[PDB]
Amino acid sequence: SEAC
Amino acid sequence: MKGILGVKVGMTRIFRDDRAVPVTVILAGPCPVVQRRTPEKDGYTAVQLGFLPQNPKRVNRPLKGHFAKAGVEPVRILREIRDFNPEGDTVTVEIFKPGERVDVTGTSKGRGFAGVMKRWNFAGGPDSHGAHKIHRHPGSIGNRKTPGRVYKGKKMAGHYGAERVTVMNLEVVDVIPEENLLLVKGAVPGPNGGLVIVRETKKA
Amino acid sequence: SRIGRLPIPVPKGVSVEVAPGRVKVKGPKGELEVPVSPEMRVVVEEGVVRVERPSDERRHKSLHGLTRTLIANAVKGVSEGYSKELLIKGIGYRARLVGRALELTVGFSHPVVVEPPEGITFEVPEPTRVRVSGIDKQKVGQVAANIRAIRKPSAYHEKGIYYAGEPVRLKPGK
Amino acid sequence: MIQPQTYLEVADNTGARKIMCIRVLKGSNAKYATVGDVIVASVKEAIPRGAVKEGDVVKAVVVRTKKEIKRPDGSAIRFDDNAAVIINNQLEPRGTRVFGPVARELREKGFMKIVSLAPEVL
Amino acid sequence: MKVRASVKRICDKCKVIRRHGRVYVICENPKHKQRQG
RNA sequence: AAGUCUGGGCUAAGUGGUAAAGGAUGUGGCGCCGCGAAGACAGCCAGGAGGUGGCUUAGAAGCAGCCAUCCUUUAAAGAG
RNA sequence: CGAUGUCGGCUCGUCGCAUCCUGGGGCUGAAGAAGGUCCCAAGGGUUGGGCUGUUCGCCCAUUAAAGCGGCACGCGAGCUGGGUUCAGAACGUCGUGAGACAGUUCGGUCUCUAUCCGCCACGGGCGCAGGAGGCUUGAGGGGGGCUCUUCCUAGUACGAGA
RNA sequence: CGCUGAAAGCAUCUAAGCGGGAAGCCCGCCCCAAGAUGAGGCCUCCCACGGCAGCCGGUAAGGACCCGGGAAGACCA
Ligand SMILES: [Mg+2]
Ligand SMILES: [Mg+2]
Ligand SMILES: [Mg+2]
Ligand SMILES: [Mg+2]
Ligand SMILES: [Mg+2]
Ligand SMILES: [Mg+2]
Ligand SMILES: [Mg+2]
Ligand SMILES: [Mg+2]
Ligand SMILES: [Mg+2]
Ligand SMILES: [Mg+2]
Ligand SMILES: [Mg+2]
Ligand SMILES: [Mg+2]
Ligand SMILES: [Mg+2]
Ligand SMILES: [Mg+2]
Ligand SMILES: [Mg+2]
Ligand SMILES: [Mg+2]
Ligand SMILES: [Mg+2]
Ligand SMILES: [Mg+2]
Ligand SMILES: [Mg+2]
Ligand SMILES: [Mg+2]
Ligand SMILES: [Mg+2]
Ligand SMILES: [Mg+2]
Ligand SMILES: [Mg+2]
Ligand SMILES: [Mg+2]
Ligand SMILES: [Mg+2]
Ligand SMILES: [Mg+2]
Ligand SMILES: [Mg+2]
Ligand SMILES: [Mg+2]
Ligand SMILES: [Mg+2]
Ligand SMILES: [Mg+2]
Ligand SMILES: [Mg+2]
Ligand SMILES: [Mg+2]
Ligand SMILES: [Mg+2]
Ligand SMILES: [Mg+2]
Ligand SMILES: [Mg+2]
Ligand SMILES: [Mg+2]
Ligand SMILES: [Mg+2]
Ligand SMILES: [Mg+2]
Ligand SMILES: [Mg+2]
Ligand SMILES: [Mg+2]
Ligand SMILES: [Mg+2]
Ligand SMILES: [Mg+2]
Ligand SMILES: [Mg+2]
Ligand SMILES: [Mg+2]
Ligand SMILES: [Mg+2]
Ligand SMILES: [Mg+2]
Ligand SMILES: [Mg+2]
Ligand SMILES: [Mg+2]
Ligand SMILES: [Mg+2]
Ligand SMILES: [Mg+2]
Ligand SMILES: [Mg+2]
Ligand SMILES: [Mg+2]
Ligand SMILES: [Mg+2]
Ligand SMILES: [Mg+2]
Ligand SMILES: [Mg+2]
Ligand SMILES: [Mg+2]
Ligand SMILES: [Mg+2]
Ligand SMILES: [Mg+2]
Ligand SMILES: [Mg+2]
Ligand SMILES: [Mg+2]
Ligand SMILES: [Mg+2]
Ligand SMILES: [Mg+2]
Ligand SMILES: [Mg+2]
Ligand SMILES: [Mg+2]
Ligand SMILES: [Mg+2]
Ligand SMILES: [Mg+2]
Ligand SMILES: [Mg+2]
Ligand SMILES: [Mg+2]
Ligand SMILES: [Mg+2]
Ligand SMILES: [Mg+2]
Ligand SMILES: [Mg+2]
Ligand SMILES: [Mg+2]
Ligand SMILES: [Mg+2]
Ligand SMILES: [Mg+2]
Ligand SMILES: [Mg+2]
Ligand SMILES: [Mg+2]
Ligand SMILES: [Mg+2]
Ligand SMILES: [Mg+2]
Ligand SMILES: [Mg+2]
Ligand SMILES: [Mg+2]
Ligand SMILES: [Mg+2]
Ligand SMILES: [Mg+2]
Ligand SMILES: [Mg+2]
Ligand SMILES: [Mg+2]
Ligand SMILES: [Mg+2]
Ligand SMILES: [Mg+2]
Ligand SMILES: [Mg+2]
Ligand SMILES: [Mg+2]
Ligand SMILES: [Mg+2]
Ligand SMILES: [Mg+2]
Ligand SMILES: [Mg+2]
Ligand SMILES: [Mg+2]
Ligand SMILES: [Mg+2]
Ligand SMILES: [Mg+2]
Ligand SMILES: [Mg+2]
Ligand SMILES: [Mg+2]
Ligand SMILES: [Mg+2]
Ligand SMILES: [Mg+2]
Ligand SMILES: [Mg+2]
Ligand SMILES: [Mg+2]
Ligand SMILES: [Mg+2]
Ligand SMILES: [Mg+2]
Ligand SMILES: [Mg+2]
Ligand SMILES: [Mg+2]
Ligand SMILES: [Mg+2]
Ligand SMILES: [Mg+2]
Ligand SMILES: [Mg+2]
Ligand SMILES: [Mg+2]
Ligand SMILES: [Mg+2]
Ligand SMILES: [Mg+2]
Ligand SMILES: [Mg+2]
Ligand SMILES: [Mg+2]
Ligand SMILES: [Mg+2]
Ligand SMILES: [Mg+2]
Ligand SMILES: [Mg+2]
Ligand SMILES: [Mg+2]
Ligand SMILES: [Mg+2]
Ligand SMILES: [Mg+2]
Ligand SMILES: [Mg+2]
Ligand SMILES: [Mg+2]
Ligand SMILES: [Mg+2]
Ligand SMILES: [Mg+2]
Ligand SMILES: [Mg+2]
Ligand SMILES: [Mg+2]
Ligand SMILES: [Mg+2]
Ligand SMILES: [Mg+2]
Ligand SMILES: [Mg+2]
Ligand SMILES: [Mg+2]
Ligand SMILES: [Mg+2]
Ligand SMILES: [Mg+2]
Ligand SMILES: [Zn+2]
Repeated sequence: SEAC
Repeated sequence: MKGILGVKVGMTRIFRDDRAVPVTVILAGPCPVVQRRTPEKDGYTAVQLGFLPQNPKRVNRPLKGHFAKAGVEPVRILREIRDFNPEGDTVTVEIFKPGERVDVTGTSKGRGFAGVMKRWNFAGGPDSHGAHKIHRHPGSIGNRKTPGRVYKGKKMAGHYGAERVTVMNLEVVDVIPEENLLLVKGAVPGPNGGLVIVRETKKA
Repeated sequence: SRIGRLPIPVPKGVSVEVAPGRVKVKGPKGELEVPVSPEMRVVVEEGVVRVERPSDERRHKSLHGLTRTLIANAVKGVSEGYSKELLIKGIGYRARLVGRALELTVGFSHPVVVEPPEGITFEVPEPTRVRVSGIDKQKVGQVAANIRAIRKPSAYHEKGIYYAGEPVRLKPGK
Repeated sequence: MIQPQTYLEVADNTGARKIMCIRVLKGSNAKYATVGDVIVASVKEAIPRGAVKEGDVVKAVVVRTKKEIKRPDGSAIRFDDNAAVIINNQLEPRGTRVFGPVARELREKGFMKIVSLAPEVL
Repeated sequence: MKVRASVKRICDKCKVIRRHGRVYVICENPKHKQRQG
């Protein structure tokens, strides 16, 4: 995940 | 409704009115009748047919008793043709005339364990542009938490061919009574030497 | 104001018998049979048939009127008979009999051959008039309706199959 | 076996020298055109002052194919190029001459004028 | 046939009937044929 | 688990067993006018006329725009 | 929040019907042909390409038609990684400055092994009151379900003509 | 869309009854299928063997094991  | 047990021989093309006609040659008869299914006894109408003589020293006692009630030689194969009560006790290629349409049932060629591309004509994945070891893979098999499962009858990999296949409405090109030969325009299921069942057509 | 209390005149010599939920009408041209509600009462008098309803509830009043006309239509059918006439119209439209069957020439690429059911007799006086004849009133009307349907009156022109007595109403075109 | 992107030589004196098929006018989604089929195409090369110029979207009928077409007598025929003749919406040739042999299939498909202008029907 | 929730008479030859559980308006004028729904 | 329990009534939509404005000869029960044997309502048998139509417009003369829709022989007839 | 991976695409389907086409209809300000509007209908079908990461949208050439939505904006333990979304760099802008910007620009580590459910296939076991070798009935399931062009009828019906 | 037809003297495809009517629904076509435990049916073969619905050994019609292979197949079948 790179939930930005 | 009428039928006969055959052997697939091979393919060729003959010439009829300056046209090339691909054919499959079938060694149909002769099929002696071994037993008759009646509505009084069994509940339906059919003929049990014999095909190919067999080494009498190869057919056990239960089967020999069966052949004796009909007074016939040992035959290699026994198959029923439903809704057919022929007059005689023997069925030969001459129940068909050239110009009639027939259906033929054989056992297709067996591909063993077949991938989804050969089994179901799937499209695979790309062969470049980053594709990462999915070149022949089925893709996605579902959705997410709803329904959270995989449909029955989902197209996947697995065994293929060596299954009963009927092709329907083939034109009988010629009949050669002297050799028990039956000619049929087009392609018939299975390999040369495979057993096939030839029936009068059902398409009107 | 009441159909079902109107007595039914019966001509000489027509037979009328009463049965459970049935009555049978035997006359000069044959015999019909009218199925009646058990809730009604068919009573035979001197050359007269009457129908009596048990209460004044709406189902009894509705079967009452219905039932009287059913008996009367059958008794007229076995004596006098029923018929319906059709006028064909058009520049190329005509018809003829072929045996007992009815062949129509009415503008298709083919003719249309109508066969008469049991109890129905066809007849073509002139190539443009057709008559349906039988004892059963409802059946004579169904046969006539079917024949008409094959080529209905045109909305804009006076061609098609018309009931005798049917008005010719048309609308313009430009 | 002509499909979109396929280049075709021009077997006539219309002025066009090469055309690029853009559509197979045979149904909703024919994959391939053969002999006797009509395509839509773009003129990619012309000779000057011809009846057609570069950048024209025209009609044409395929008269020769490198993929060999088969026949009911069991024979087949195969040409060295892929060639077509430019037509108008009445299937008639828009030029006055037809260069090279054409297939006999064009006759059945109703392109009789091209066939007669052809120097050899094979 | 018009299909709507407000089926009404349109002219004095319009007739409001009920057959097979549905309300209809039938009439000599074919534009006036109505069914509720 | 314990009533196919007792009596009066309603519903025909499986309504009951998920919704509104609004629409309806669904059905049952009330109320209030009108008209009627001074023969009504329906149907039918009838008569259904005329001066004759005027701005209108090559005519709209019952049956294109208008103008008021005037009289009448009459049991009644609309210059529709 | 001791982690429910986030756009689009590809692959693979499946469902709804407020139906884009094909089938059946009523009305028409429906002559014919061709349309408009509404009703029934979810069986099948619903193309290839240019541009942009795009969804969407416009455009080219077709078509019977080029439907609209749902399934974690269906589907990254199935793939991609163009976008978005760290660390480098730069432009416009803002800040004295350090730095900042759903503003732009170029680049940027996406994890061999499936335990249980589910799915595709294939066997082993026992059962079907004696034990066997054959041949079968079909409860119940699954597959399939599209559609166009030309000709004849007939240049007739219809229409001044087209 | 009808035929016949009241309630409602007329009218009404409906309340009693009867028609016509979709690429859709049922069957019909192709394939799987009696673990269909509701485990079906027909033809044919063996049979009452020896020791205290059970028991353990020798047999029956038959089957398996092994081996030569197979357009059958991952092994198995
Ligand atoms: Mg060979
Ligand atoms: Mg020959
Ligand atoms: Mg076989
Ligand atoms: Mg095989
Ligand atoms: Mg093969
Ligand atoms: Mg294999
Ligand atoms: Mg594969
Ligand atoms: Mg395949
Ligand atoms: Mg395959
Ligand atoms: Mg393949
Ligand atoms: Mg691909
Ligand atoms: Mg692809
Ligand atoms: Mg590939
Ligand atoms: Mg590769
Ligand atoms: Mg990678
Ligand atoms: Mg990788
Ligand atoms: Mg991988
Ligand atoms: Mg690779
Ligand atoms: Mg998940
Ligand atoms: Mg996901
Ligand atoms: Mg679930
Ligand atoms: Mg297999
Ligand atoms: Mg198959
Ligand atoms: Mg054929
Ligand atoms: Mg075979
Ligand atoms: Mg064999
Ligand atoms: Mg009819
Ligand atoms: Mg040249
Ligand atoms: Mg040349
Ligand atoms: Mg030029
Ligand atoms: Mg240029
Ligand atoms: Mg240029
Ligand atoms: Mg040309
Ligand atoms: Mg020549
Ligand atoms: Mg309104
Ligand atoms: Mg009416
Ligand atoms: Mg009780
Ligand atoms: Mg209801
Ligand atoms: Mg309910
Ligand atoms: Mg309900
Ligand atoms: Mg969280
Ligand atoms: Mg944890
Ligand atoms: Mg956790
Ligand atoms: Mg996460
Ligand atoms: Mg975690
Ligand atoms: Mg986790
Ligand atoms: Mg791709
Ligand atoms: Mg979908
Ligand atoms: Mg709908
Ligand atoms: Mg239609
Ligand atoms: Mg349609
Ligand atoms: Mg017109
Ligand atoms: Mg039309
Ligand atoms: Mg319409
Ligand atoms: Mg409608
Ligand atoms: Mg559909
Ligand atoms: Mg769809
Ligand atoms: Mg390019
Ligand atoms: Mg693109
Ligand atoms: Mg785009
Ligand atoms: Mg989106
Ligand atoms: Mg956009
Ligand atoms: Mg169209
Ligand atoms: Mg279009
Ligand atoms: Mg597209
Ligand atoms: Mg969607
Ligand atoms: Mg969609
Ligand atoms: Mg949702
Ligand atoms: Mg959303
Ligand atoms: Mg969102
Ligand atoms: Mg997604
Ligand atoms: Mg996803
Ligand atoms: Mg990933
Ligand atoms: Mg993704
Ligand atoms: Mg996932
Ligand atoms: Mg995952
Ligand atoms: Mg996964
Ligand atoms: Mg997961
Ligand atoms: Mg995958
Ligand atoms: Mg990137
Ligand atoms: Mg961007
Ligand atoms: Mg600056
Ligand atoms: Mg500051
Ligand atoms: Mg400042
Ligand atoms: Mg500054
Ligand atoms: Mg930034
Ligand atoms: Mg941003
Ligand atoms: Mg930001
Ligand atoms: Mg911006
Ligand atoms: Mg940027
Ligand atoms: Mg920049
Ligand atoms: Mg960037
Ligand atoms: Mg680089
Ligand atoms: Mg990258
Ligand atoms: Mg790895
Ligand atoms: Mg596992
Ligand atoms: Mg894996
Ligand atoms: Mg589990
Ligand atoms: Mg498992
Ligand atoms: Mg097993
Ligand atoms: Mg058993
Ligand atoms: Mg047994
Ligand atoms: Mg057995
Ligand atoms: Mg049985
Ligand atoms: Mg069977
Ligand atoms: Mg079944
Ligand atoms: Mg089951
Ligand atoms: Mg279909
Ligand atoms: Mg003609
Ligand atoms: Mg004609
Ligand atoms: Mg009527
Ligand atoms: Mg009637
Ligand atoms: Mg009446
Ligand atoms: Mg009824
Ligand atoms: Mg019916
Ligand atoms: Mg029917
Ligand atoms: Mg069809
Ligand atoms: Mg079977
Ligand atoms: Mg069994
Ligand atoms: Mg079986
Ligand atoms: Mg049991
Ligand atoms: Mg049991
Ligand atoms: Mg049992
Ligand atoms: Mg059960
Ligand atoms: Mg058994
Ligand atoms: Mg093996
Ligand atoms: Mg082996
Ligand atoms: Mg092994
Ligand atoms: Mg092996
Ligand atoms: Mg072994
Ligand atoms: Zn009206």
